[PDB]
Amino acid sequence: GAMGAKSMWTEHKSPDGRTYYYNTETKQSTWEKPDDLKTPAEQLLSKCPWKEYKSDSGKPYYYNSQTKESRWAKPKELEDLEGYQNTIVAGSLITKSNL
Repeated sequence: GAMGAKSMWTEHKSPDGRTYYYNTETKQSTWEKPDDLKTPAEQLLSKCPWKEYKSDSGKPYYYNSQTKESRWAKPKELEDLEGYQNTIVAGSLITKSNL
């Protein structure tokens, strides 16, 4: 989503709960989350070494892309990101180029 584009990506779930994404325009299929369907914060999270993913139980776990470490507890580094995620919808960073 981009407040105009319809993304053109669709989410589908196979019998075992595993998900794949389908682009209705180009008919491309991918097993990874498109950047278009990542919120600015999610894109930010994707660029920081900690990322959140959901287990089939619905329980999240946190993976460090740099050190390959995995923990069930929230790292403070991401907490500072979580605080910033609240800030996005209360500031409009897309108009940071405007006074």
